[PDB]
Amino acid sequence: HPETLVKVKDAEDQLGGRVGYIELDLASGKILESFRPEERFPMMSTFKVLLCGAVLSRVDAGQEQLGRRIHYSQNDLVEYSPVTEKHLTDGMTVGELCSAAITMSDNTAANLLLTTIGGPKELTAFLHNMGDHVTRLDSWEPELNEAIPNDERDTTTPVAMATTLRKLLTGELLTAASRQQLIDWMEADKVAGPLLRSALPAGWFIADKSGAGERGSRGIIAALGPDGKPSRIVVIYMTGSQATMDERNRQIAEIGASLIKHW
Ligand SMILES: [Ca+2]
Repeated sequence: HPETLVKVKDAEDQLGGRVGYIELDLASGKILESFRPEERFPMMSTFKVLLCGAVLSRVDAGQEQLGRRIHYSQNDLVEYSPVTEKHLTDGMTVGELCSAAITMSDNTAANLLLTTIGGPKELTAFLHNMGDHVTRLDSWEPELNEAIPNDERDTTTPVAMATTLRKLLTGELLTAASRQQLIDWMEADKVAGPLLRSALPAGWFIADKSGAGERGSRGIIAALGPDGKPSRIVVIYMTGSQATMDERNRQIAEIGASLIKHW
């Protein structure tokens, strides 16, 4: 029931740490509402979307194919690889790898895709090449997750992430088929149910990616809107508190209810 900015500031009051929030109009790119928009937060697994953006960029350029099959071994597996650990004999295609990285937050799938483009510093270069000189990836999985403060490593700001997400989803940086593929993976997200999804009314569209980390970190990037079609981008990050997972999740779901009731 409180207005969205009030609820965001309330969430920070209750949790400690910092909460960062932006709501952007997808068609116009106008900032509709913000809180700590230019401050840095850890990205956590929300970078997996930007990673698959870079893959699809290579596909549109003729340097990659989504059906290319990648084989790997048990020695490649890292913590939290629920899809990739099931495909040791058959491997996965590049397209399956993006689906696993986005929809299940598979860490081996992300690492494998980062190998295809030459590592974290190459993802950062792709972002620079599209006009985002703020967001940076420095680490491989699973060692994003870990003790965060700060540095600037593996961080973005709400306005940078949102702007960069809008460029990927609606710009002419990717072909129409690649833009639709990226949004299809986000729509099929399986691991974000307690977050914005828990507040969404019947018949709304949502395409999202969540993140979680140490030092009270949690976040979500999402494109959503009524009647089957996305119309706004919403970015929420939090970090720096001693809050439990259940506490973090609840605050994001309450921010979500506010945003919906005041649409
Ligand atoms: Ca405050």
